[PDB]
Amino acid sequence: SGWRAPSCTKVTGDGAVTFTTDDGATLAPTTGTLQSVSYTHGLVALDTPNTLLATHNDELQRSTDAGCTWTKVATLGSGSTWLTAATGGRAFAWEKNGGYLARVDGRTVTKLSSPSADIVGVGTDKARRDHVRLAGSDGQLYDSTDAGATWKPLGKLAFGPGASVYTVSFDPADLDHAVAGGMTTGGAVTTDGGATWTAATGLSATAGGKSNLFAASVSPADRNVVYALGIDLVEAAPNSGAEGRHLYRSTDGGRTYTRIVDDTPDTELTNSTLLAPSPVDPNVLYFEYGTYFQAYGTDLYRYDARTGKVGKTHNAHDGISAIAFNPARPSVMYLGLEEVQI
Amino acid sequence: GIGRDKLGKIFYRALTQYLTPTSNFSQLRAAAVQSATDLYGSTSQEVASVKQAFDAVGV
Repeated sequence: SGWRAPSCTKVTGDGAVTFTTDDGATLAPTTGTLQSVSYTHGLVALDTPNTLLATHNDELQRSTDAGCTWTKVATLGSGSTWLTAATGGRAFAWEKNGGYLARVDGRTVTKLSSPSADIVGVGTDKARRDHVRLAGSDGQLYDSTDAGATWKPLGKLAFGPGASVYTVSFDPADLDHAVAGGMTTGGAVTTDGGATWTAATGLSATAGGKSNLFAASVSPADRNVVYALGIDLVEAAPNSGAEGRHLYRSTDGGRTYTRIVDDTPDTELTNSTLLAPSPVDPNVLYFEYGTYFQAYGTDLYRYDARTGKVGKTHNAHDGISAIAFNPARPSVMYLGLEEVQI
Repeated sequence: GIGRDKLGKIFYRALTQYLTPTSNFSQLRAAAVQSATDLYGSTSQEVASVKQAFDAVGV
């Protein structure tokens, strides 16, 4: 049998992962209660039917009934890891801006030796389950053909030497398509695996203005659609009174961006706002804002490019640290949660 | 060569405009130097003093 919607109303798990069928208006109860301090940065649905992986702090967790039950698989070397799925029951765990890198083959954890001590992105080739790619914070891509066993540098630096690169986001349909984001250097895009990079425009409303690109996510449903989080540093000039933060959308694969969301009390943005594009609708982006502060809780936002408006739901958790979608019923969203109050 | 008011401006700008929860020391230095450059100019004493303060700890 293939992927199915969860066959439960309550989740057997420690509380780090739940699901919603209504865009976050209601969250499935969990048997366990999430404890401070907890982050769930890693959460992916695998191609293996009804199988997901999550990292709750340094606990690697697995579900094989589409999220109804979560069980501990192993303890990872890092307590802060993100997950990238690969074809054939495989995933890579990695610490963002850290050095830890490991492979998950089913239930087997293999520590890898990263070619970078400051990892800012990982991508997998869906047509070749051994072809994995990694980016370092200087903007160097590294390529591997042996499931991460060994590595070699690939292409040129996204922004040239001396850059501080926040992220490299790989197109899930094509490892050779990547978007990089840097400090004052804005965005870049490659369609050839890092051999040539083109500087993006549109992150600043001023021609040639500097910008930051903190995070980007290529739509799993359209290689031409890229969502991004960044700052217009001209708008955020000293003494301006504006932090210049926006969400952006590209329809040419990362060459040019347009502002789609502004940082306001109605749509609150930070330099680490989670981006979760819909895997089936290139018009739709989910994002979050949450804080422990004053017990505000968490907003789960939904942007729709058809109209350009943002809706939201609210829950009481300190934050949503990761999002994945059920491939058989993508209206079912898996949420990895944070609890951080002292 | 940096007083309390200028220190607050430089590091508040670095945090809010340039840093993330996973930023490491290398990126803090880049952010602090760029923030002081934004506020006071690349040839300023403020930038020189920020650079030297991070230079002191080998970064």
